[PDB]
Amino acid sequence: SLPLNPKPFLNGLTGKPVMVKLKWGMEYKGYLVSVDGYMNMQLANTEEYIDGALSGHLGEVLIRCNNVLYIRGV
Amino acid sequence: MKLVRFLMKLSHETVTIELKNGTQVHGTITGVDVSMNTHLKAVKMTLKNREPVQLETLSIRGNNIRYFILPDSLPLDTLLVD
Amino acid sequence: GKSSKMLQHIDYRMRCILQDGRIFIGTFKAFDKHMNLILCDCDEFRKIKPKNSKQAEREEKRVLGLVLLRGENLVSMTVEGPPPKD
Amino acid sequence: EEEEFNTGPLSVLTQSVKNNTQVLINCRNNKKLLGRVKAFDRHCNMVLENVKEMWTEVPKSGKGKKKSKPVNKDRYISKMFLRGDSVIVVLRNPLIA
Amino acid sequence: KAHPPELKKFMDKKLSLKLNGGRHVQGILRGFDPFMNLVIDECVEMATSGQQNNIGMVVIRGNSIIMLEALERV
Amino acid sequence: IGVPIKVLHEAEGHIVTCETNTGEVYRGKLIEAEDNMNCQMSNITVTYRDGRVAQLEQVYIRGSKIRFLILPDMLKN
Amino acid sequence: MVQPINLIFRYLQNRSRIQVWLYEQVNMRIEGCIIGFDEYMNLVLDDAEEIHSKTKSRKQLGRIMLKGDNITLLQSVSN
Repeated sequence: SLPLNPKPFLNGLTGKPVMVKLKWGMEYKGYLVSVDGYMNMQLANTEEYIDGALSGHLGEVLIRCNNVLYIRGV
Repeated sequence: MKLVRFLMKLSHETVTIELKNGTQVHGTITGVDVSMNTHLKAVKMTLKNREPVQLETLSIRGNNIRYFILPDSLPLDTLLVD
Repeated sequence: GKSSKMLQHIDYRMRCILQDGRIFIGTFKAFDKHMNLILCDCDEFRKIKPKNSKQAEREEKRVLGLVLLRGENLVSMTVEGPPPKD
Repeated sequence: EEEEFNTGPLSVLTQSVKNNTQVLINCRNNKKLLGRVKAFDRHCNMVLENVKEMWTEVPKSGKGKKKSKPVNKDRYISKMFLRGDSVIVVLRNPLIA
Repeated sequence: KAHPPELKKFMDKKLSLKLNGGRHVQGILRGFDPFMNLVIDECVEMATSGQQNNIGMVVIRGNSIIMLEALERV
Repeated sequence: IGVPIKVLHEAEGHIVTCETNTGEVYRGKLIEAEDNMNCQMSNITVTYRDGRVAQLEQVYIRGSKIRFLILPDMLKN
Repeated sequence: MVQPINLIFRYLQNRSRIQVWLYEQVNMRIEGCIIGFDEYMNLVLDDAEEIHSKTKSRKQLGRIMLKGDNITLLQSVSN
């Protein structure tokens, strides 16, 4: 109902389990540790998923704004 | 925090550079800019699926630069200070 | 500080290889901060750069005149020789 | 500039250069470099030393009928500098220690 | 600095636009923005099979804008 | 101001060609040469990468998809 | 003179289901009701669903954040 921008959705989604998918077809699912202003983010306890199937958990991972395509709640 | 000043201060040193297109080029860098543009002279460049060729002048822009490997004996700890 | 690396190859015939794979050999008479080059007497060849070719030295060579190479598709450049008097 | 770089995602890389820990940087070229970055920048450009670069390749029609198998390749570098444009992701975890 | 695109002569005229990925649309330009974001009123996207689907007025970004062709007299 | 943008603005009024990143080469009178590489021509002949050529009464290509441009070299000398 | 940012703000305030096409990827697009947008083209879509035209499949993800660089064109939808 209320107007939720992308910066407020990224600030409210920090600390919770979400999934950030990139343009290359892969995605990182995990807890959002911190976010940046240039679309960059750092997650803790993240796992990689390619084609809807999990491959392995890497822990903390940093995704840039150019490589990250979208981010949703999980 | 500014790597352009560290890249421009490495002139006269021999290093290799592998761009995003898969081609490699090893030679002595003569000029480094703030935008990562590297100009060298008398460098040997070998592309992907091609033979090596020597160039007396080669200027690669910073937008096409993928990775650069300098020498292991270079003072990277002393050159990082501004 | 000096910026003479772009002015040293200015007015001379250079052969630059773009990101698309073509080789444009022409007199580099114009430059810019975005790497946009101006080639007077520029010839574009996409087959191979002729460097002592026994079978052929010019394959798929097209003359353009005043060519304007965009800096967004620039990959590398090479010097061929000095420019003419005219 | 320093507080946003230390508290944001770059602080996850800040433990890699400040603590001398190992991290894996993957790019769009299908290569992964494992090692510690000695210096970093705001544009994601990094410079490290003693990094192990590993990737995968194929024969590329070596038999003559488009038949090839995947093969892993690895190499070491005593010093290297990777730009921030070609960098895709960087993961910091307990791998170098 | 920060000048917009030349859309004053093509504004309110039925023309075709080429979007990235081989996309083709046709509509009336109801206005433009400084970041290349234009408004296409009565847009009809022509698919690769030959059929055209009318989607109405939409917003086209300037990043994937290939080229515009005026279908009327300017 | 760049030398290439000044050459593109000075190239208006004559016939020139512009090839995009997808191989589409549009040749015609340079009606509008913006500073952002936006090239607007009138009655331009556009030839795609497949070889088919067509004529447009008014075409306008943005500067983000500009590959190269060939104008007359008589004005440079 | 109807600008694209004003039309995007009106579509976000109306709460209608809009479909966004991917930039350089036309085989799959997104669809949903955007609640708000940002200055860098990033929007917050509520009930987002990725629709692939090649396979005819729809995968819903919920509240998603779409970046302005990945979306090339955005149109309106009835559903």
